[PDB]
Amino acid sequence: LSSTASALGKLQDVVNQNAQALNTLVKQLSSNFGAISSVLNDILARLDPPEAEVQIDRLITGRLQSLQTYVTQQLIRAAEIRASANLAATKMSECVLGQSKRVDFCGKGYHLMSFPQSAPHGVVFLHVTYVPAQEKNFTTAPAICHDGKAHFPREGVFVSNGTHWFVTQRNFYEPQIITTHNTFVSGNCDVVIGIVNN
Amino acid sequence: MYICGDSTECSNLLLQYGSFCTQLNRALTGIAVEQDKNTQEVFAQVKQIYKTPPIKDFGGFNFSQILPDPSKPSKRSFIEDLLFNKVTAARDLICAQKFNGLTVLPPLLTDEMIAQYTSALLAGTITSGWTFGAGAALQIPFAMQMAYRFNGIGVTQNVLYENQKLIANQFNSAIGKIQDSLSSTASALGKLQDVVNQNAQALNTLVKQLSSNFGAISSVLNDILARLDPPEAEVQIDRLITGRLQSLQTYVTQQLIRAAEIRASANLAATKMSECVLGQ
Amino acid sequence: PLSETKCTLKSFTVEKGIYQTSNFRVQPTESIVRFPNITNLCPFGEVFNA
Amino acid sequence: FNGLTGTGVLTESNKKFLPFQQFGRDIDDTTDAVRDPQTLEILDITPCSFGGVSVITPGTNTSNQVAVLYQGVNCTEVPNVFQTRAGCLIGAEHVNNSYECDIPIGAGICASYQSIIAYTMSLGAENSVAYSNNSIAIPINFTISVTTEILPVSMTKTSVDCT
Amino acid sequence: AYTNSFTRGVYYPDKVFRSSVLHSTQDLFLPFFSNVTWFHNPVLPFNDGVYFAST
Amino acid sequence: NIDGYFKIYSKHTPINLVRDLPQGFSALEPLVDLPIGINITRFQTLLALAAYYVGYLQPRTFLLKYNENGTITDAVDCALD
Ligand SMILES: *[C@@H]1O[C@H](CO)[C@@H](O[C@@H]2O[C@H](CO)[C@@H](O)[C@H](O)[C@H]2NC(C)=O)[C@H](O)[C@H]1NC(C)=O
Ligand SMILES: *[C@@H]1O[C@H](CO)[C@@H](O[C@@H]2O[C@H](CO)[C@@H](O)[C@H](O)[C@H]2NC(C)=O)[C@H](O)[C@H]1NC(C)=O
Ligand SMILES: *[C@@H]1O[C@H](CO)[C@@H](O[C@@H]2O[C@H](CO)[C@@H](O)[C@H](O)[C@H]2NC(C)=O)[C@H](O)[C@H]1NC(C)=O
Ligand SMILES: *[C@@H]1O[C@H](CO)[C@@H](O[C@@H]2O[C@H](CO)[C@@H](O)[C@H](O)[C@H]2NC(C)=O)[C@H](O)[C@H]1NC(C)=O
Ligand SMILES: *[C@@H]1O[C@H](CO)[C@@H](O[C@@H]2O[C@H](CO)[C@@H](O)[C@H](O)[C@H]2NC(C)=O)[C@H](O)[C@H]1NC(C)=O
Ligand SMILES: *[C@@H]1O[C@H](CO)[C@@H](O[C@@H]2O[C@H](CO)[C@@H](O)[C@H](O)[C@H]2NC(C)=O)[C@H](O)[C@H]1NC(C)=O
Ligand SMILES: *[C@@H]1O[C@H](CO)[C@@H](O[C@@H]2O[C@H](CO)[C@@H](O)[C@H](O)[C@H]2NC(C)=O)[C@H](O)[C@H]1NC(C)=O
Ligand SMILES: *[C@@H]1O[C@H](CO)[C@@H](O[C@@H]2O[C@H](CO)[C@@H](O)[C@H](O)[C@H]2NC(C)=O)[C@H](O)[C@H]1NC(C)=O
Ligand SMILES: *[C@@H]1O[C@H](CO)[C@@H](O[C@@H]2O[C@H](CO)[C@@H](O)[C@H](O)[C@H]2NC(C)=O)[C@H](O)[C@H]1NC(C)=O
Ligand SMILES: *[C@@H]1O[C@H](CO)[C@@H](O[C@@H]2O[C@H](CO)[C@@H](O)[C@H](O)[C@H]2NC(C)=O)[C@H](O)[C@H]1NC(C)=O
Ligand SMILES: *[C@@H]1O[C@H](CO)[C@@H](O)[C@H](O)[C@H]1NC(C)=O
Ligand SMILES: *[C@@H]1O[C@H](CO)[C@@H](O)[C@H](O)[C@H]1NC(C)=O
Ligand SMILES: *[C@@H]1O[C@H](CO)[C@@H](O)[C@H](O)[C@H]1NC(C)=O
Ligand SMILES: *[C@@H]1O[C@H](CO)[C@@H](O)[C@H](O)[C@H]1NC(C)=O
Repeated sequence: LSSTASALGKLQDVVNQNAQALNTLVKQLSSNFGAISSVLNDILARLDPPEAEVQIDRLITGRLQSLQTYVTQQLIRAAEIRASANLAATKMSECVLGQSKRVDFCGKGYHLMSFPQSAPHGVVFLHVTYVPAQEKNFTTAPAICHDGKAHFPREGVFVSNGTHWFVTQRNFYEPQIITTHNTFVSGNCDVVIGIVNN
Repeated sequence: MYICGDSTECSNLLLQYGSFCTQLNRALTGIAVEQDKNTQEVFAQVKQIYKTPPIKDFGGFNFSQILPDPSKPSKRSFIEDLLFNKVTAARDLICAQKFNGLTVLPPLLTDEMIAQYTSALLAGTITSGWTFGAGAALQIPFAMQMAYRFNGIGVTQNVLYENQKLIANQFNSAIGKIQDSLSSTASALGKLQDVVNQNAQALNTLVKQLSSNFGAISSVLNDILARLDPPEAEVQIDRLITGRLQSLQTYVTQQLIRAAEIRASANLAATKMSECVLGQ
Repeated sequence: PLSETKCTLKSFTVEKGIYQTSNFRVQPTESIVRFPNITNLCPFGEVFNA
Repeated sequence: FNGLTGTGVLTESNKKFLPFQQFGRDIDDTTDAVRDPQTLEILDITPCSFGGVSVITPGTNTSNQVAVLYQGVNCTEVPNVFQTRAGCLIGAEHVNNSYECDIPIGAGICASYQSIIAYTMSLGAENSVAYSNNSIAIPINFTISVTTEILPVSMTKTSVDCT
Repeated sequence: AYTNSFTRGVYYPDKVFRSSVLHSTQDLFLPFFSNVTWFHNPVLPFNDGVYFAST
Repeated sequence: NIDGYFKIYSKHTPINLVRDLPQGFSALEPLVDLPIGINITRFQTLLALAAYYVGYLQPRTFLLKYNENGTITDAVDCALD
């Protein structure tokens, strides 16, 4: 965060858009929209009331047009930031105060706790996520049958290291001896495709 | 050019009207960049472009209806072709222009890139399951992915393996039924058809507006300049400039509103992809 | 073109990106007026030559 | 032509006007064809090539040289050159390699510094996971990673006195 | 006498050419399915424009 | 009549009916225009040796259909129903 440039590009974009809109609004104040001059004091010092009323009228209509354009665009942008703030509130409640099961809502990988940090006109989250690595691949079987009855794992998967068969949880390789304590039975092994003996 | 083309007199007369011609271009450019961001956000979620194995032992399941077709030049996945044919240009030679300064920019990602992205997502989902959406893509027999997805909703694994033969048939028949339903139903793709129709309608109303009079003596810049004297022309031309510019303001505001709702739709689509495609 | 980009941005430093600039037109090289054929000339002859 | 005044490039076309019709019209009500009143041959009108100009720059802090893109137009009629579905590129060298999109040109082309190269952007590194109806991959180790995402929640509260 | 004009009285309002396009206009016309006088002579009125046909 | 211009349109068609105007579509292509600049309020027919018809026009909006060759064969009388 310290080194990378434009790391906070979104907050910068918000500020830049707002400042640019204001700068345009003030700049439009210099344009005369066809009037004699773009300074009301100049018109009033130069022209009599009834004639000045024409120049003043044209200048007023131009400035009013520019101002209402500015406010309309500002409302559009405010709705966009309203949606962003709703998303930020939802992420705060779901990922800071809880643990989001919905995938990739808070950072890549399986989601552990998250931490909020303040920014000038926004919030910065730090999502702590669990990411696996060092993937070893094995052979698997949907079930194994023994004494003529098919066994399935209560939780985890069957894997063989080439010669011996083990039960392991899906997200982390912890082989265990297949027992009737971590498996459950359902019927005989003819309907199950790919069953193995053990 | 839209407000008044090839007219130096009107160009000058508009010059002293302010910096409007910058705000409109700025807003439209923002909208275009946002469209690029929308497509990237929805589709570009995979880091590595996976590809399906040549052999198709998916436990009896049959994804040929949704997997990319090798024989097709476009490599689109059969159903994708049905979608592209149903919906109503620079198609052959670059001609996306009109007589009045309106031009259409091409998207950053061509349809081939979108198709490759969706093919990568399909291959990842079929081979690796939901793992590729979290870390390294871990392959697993698809029958076993469906076993674990059954366990997710709350039915033991055995309910699948015993019914695997029947479940595969139900899956394949349902996919074929979707193909037929999309072919037959007329208003199926109305949501995309309506956005394309709305954009075309907006552009046409914008262009047809040029022929409007707005209270001037004529609707053509050169005509007015020809038939009247410089000052009377100026006062007449001014009326055309104001009307044209107001129409352009209305068009830009409508585009901003429509782009806001399309961005909401794209965010919802990205959430659906991330949650239901890359997970359960 | 870089100087023109600086002018349109109104900055002496430009960050990495793509920026737009005023458009161009293939200018017309000549005019072409194509009224129809001249026909049925007024009979000025008799008044000037009778 | 008669009173019809405009600017565009002309060409004889296949359209078949009726004997009484003088000029054609488009669906959007723009002039689209004209009949020559001398030889009565049917002409077709196309607007003179126009388009926006864009400047592709790597940033002054990097190098004071750039590449220019002429949107839409054909390089043959622009008063290193590389034609693209987005427009005509000049000053950028087209390379057959592919890379992460640095800045977007359009229609799948991107440009980046190296001397400004233009390339077809790469969607990502390809790999095929060794799928089989018999084998599964399990991770024997894990890494803890911290990701940061920034969201705006508000913006400056400005009030403008209309009067 | 009288007779009904079903779908006649349509005429090209201008010298323009349009292909495959559906156009709209405001102009003087004979309304569809309108009554038309059968004649074998007298001096008719002329409102602003009239329609004529003959066998 | 149009503010000084006198316009005449026409068409031909052979028919089988003998009672009155047949159905079907007929679009009148124009003949040359006359810039007379004089009013009209009456008219009458010259005859020789009986089977003719007369209608009166009315301001009205329409929808006209052009085909690929620029000919008109369809219409909607916009206040008929
Ligand atoms: C995952 O399984 C694949 C497929 O067996 C392994 O890659 C193979 O490794 C053997 C080594 O004897 C080679 O002969 C094959 O050519 C490889 N095939 C492919 C498609 O790569 C891979 O090694 C396994 N994963 C790990 C981490 O070793
Ligand atoms: C698969 O795992 C089994 C069980 O650990 C391995 O067999 C054992 O290996 C250890 C270490 O060599 C010995 O001390 C044991 O006596 C072996 N037998 C048993 C019953 O534990 C087997 O070698 C592994 N196979 C592969 C290919 O790694
Ligand atoms: C995985 O697929 C392979 C190949 O389709 C299966 O191997 C076949 O198994 C049948 C069982 O009756 C044998 O008759 C064939 O000779 C085998 N073919 C080969 C090439 O070995 C395998 O059984 C499948 N395994 C699972 C668990 O579905
Ligand atoms: C796994 O065990 C089954 C069940 O024993 C074997 O299938 C048959 O079992 C019967 C009764 O035990 C035997 O009479 C047969 O000889 C077995 N084989 C066949 C082909 O019928 C099966 O062979 C064993 N091995 C495997 C790989 O499944
Ligand atoms: C997967 O399904 C498709 C159709 O949904 C099968 O393709 C059909 O195969 C039959 C038999 O060869 C042909 O008569 C049809 O013409 C094919 N249809 C199409 C649209 O190509 C395909 O064979 C199935 N694959 C498997 C492995 O069952
Ligand atoms: C730019 O123009 C050239 C020709 O001026 C296009 O190339 C082809 O040129 C031949 C000979 O003039 C034509 O018969 C072909 O029709 C042209 N191609 C096409 C697709 O029409 C070239 O294609 C143009 N640039 C682009 C991007 O289309
Ligand atoms: C009126 O008569 C004069 C003189 O006879 C005509 O002018 C000559 O016309 C002939 C034939 O076109 C030319 O060769 C001569 O060069 C003309 N001479 C001059 C002095 O004009 C004229 O054309 C006749 N008609 C009118 C309307 O003036
Ligand atoms: C307008 O005048 C030109 C020139 O006299 C006519 O062009 C000639 O037309 C005839 C056919 O009628 C051709 O045989 C000649 O070769 C043409 N010559 C030239 C120089 O164009 C043209 O037809 C006239 N058109 C009208 C509507 O009057
Ligand atoms: C799991 O990954 C961690 C992180 O790479 C491994 O920890 C490293 O182990 C090596 C060798 O002992 C040390 O030199 C490093 O300093 C360790 N890194 C850290 C951050 O402590 C760990 O050994 C891996 N475990 C397995 C079983 O592969
Ligand atoms: C429109 O006009 C074209 C020609 O201008 C007509 O096309 C002809 O159609 C006939 C009958 O099918 C063919 O024998 C001819 O070869 C076609 N070409 C020409 C040049 O005659 C067409 O029939 C007309 N009508 C429509 C509705 O297109
Ligand atoms: C300019 O580039 C140098 C070298 O990468 C970098 O250290 C410096 O921060 C950059 N300055 C700006 C203003 O980007
Ligand atoms: C790119 O490939 C084309 C052939 O498709 C070849 O003509 C050209 O020289 C190559 N250029 C580079 C830089 O690889
Ligand atoms: C006009 O025609 C309609 C339809 O045949 C008929 O009902 C009506 O009496 C007619 N009226 C006149 C005045 O011709
Ligand atoms: C038509 O009659 C009006 C009076 O009703 C008259 O003012 C006008 O000049 C006449 N116009 C023509 C063309 O006869």
